[PDB]
Amino acid sequence: PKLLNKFDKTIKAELDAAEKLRKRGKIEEAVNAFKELVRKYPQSPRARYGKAQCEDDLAEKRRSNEVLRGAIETYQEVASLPDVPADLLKLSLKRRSDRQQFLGHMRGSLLTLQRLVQLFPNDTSLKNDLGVGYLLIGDNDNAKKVYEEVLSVTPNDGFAKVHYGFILKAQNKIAESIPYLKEGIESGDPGTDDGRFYFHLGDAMQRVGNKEAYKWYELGHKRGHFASVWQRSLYNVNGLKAQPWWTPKETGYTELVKSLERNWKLIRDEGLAVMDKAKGLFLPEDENLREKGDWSQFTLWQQGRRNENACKGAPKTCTLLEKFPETTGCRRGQIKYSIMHPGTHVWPHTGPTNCRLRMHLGLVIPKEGCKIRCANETKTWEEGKVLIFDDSFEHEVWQDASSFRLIFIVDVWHPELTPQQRRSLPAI
Amino acid sequence: GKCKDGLGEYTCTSLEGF
Ligand SMILES: O=C(O)CCC(=O)C(=O)O
Ligand SMILES: [Fe+3]
Repeated sequence: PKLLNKFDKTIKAELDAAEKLRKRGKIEEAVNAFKELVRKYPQSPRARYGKAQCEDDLAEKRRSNEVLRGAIETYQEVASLPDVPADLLKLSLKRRSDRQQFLGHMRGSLLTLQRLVQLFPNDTSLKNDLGVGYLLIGDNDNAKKVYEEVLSVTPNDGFAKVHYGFILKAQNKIAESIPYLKEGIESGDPGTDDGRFYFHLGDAMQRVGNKEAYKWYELGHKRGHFASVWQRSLYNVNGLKAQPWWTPKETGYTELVKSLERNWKLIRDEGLAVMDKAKGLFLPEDENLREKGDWSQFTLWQQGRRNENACKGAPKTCTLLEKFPETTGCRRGQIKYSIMHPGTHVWPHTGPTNCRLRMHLGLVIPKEGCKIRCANETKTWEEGKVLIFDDSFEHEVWQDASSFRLIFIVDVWHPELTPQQRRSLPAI
Repeated sequence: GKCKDGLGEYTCTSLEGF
């Protein structure tokens, strides 16, 4: 990596002295040393890069977003200096975009990545990075065009294949996504050994009836992406008791279960009132989990946050549930009514995290036709009775009754999570 | 988009620095 232009070669002794302070962990002295070099040599690209790297390390030491914001600006200043070597220009702007994403400045990172691609039009890795920038902001349409451009010049780029396959799957192009996800994973290219691609390749195969799906789940488990073949969540705390079905006593949330079962009719009645008089509060399931049928959910809490307008629609239920912070404070779960109508098949799927357990309270259960499988075990609901399962295990639902089926879904923190963990885990 | 019931988003958590 050639990082020194002609001028920087003449001051290499001063640059090496400053960088040695950084390598020895004397970040404050290194910051000041590079600051002096920037003052004395304001056009040195290596002095400016050294200043940004020191600010970067200082932000890590101090855990400071603001210090990192200063480094992000200094990385940009490197790019505007005269005679900047190409390797240094790429390194500086790449780190700038990386740190912008870390801070959540997704629009800023996208502008930096666009600049990089314009400066280095033949660097396909930079285009791949640009596609990731679009994916992080939710712009799957532009991400898809980026990876199409990469695959047109390098058809066997494994990184581009898995991301193109990921986008196809997210768009419900199930059959189309399989060879991209499969060949991309099989390429072994850097960035393809990722649980997200194992997850969706196996799921795409399950949807088309490809029995090879569980061979890929087993491989993802062997490579450390899944806790097991059945439990395939990707946002996990390791060591939590892993079990498809739970009894109330096993969870320890027996007071919550008793309150739900004793008061189930008021929960039902408010749910039916919303069905009859405010049915627009039930929103269709929107995560492509249905093969067919009608399935809607009316959410009272999400990410540990109460929906005030939703609780105006079920005020007694929200008043009841507020007494239980083990569910209202579950920032990795929800509290929601779930209605499902005959002719519905929910694809086998898993939730995103092993940090929650999922309770189902039966409210209106037809006498026949409704059942739920979790792992290798299938059960049914009962009106006024709670079922508890770990939805980080693969689960699947059928509704073949002759009338609607209404349940109440209550997520709780996994009981083995300490209060310190329940407070620090990012919301999902 | 949020990962409420599934794992369909590219990332399910938000990025907010340290
Ligand atoms: O039966 C239902 O309404 C939803 C089943 C499901 O996939 C879940 O509760 O996670
Ligand atoms: Fe589910």
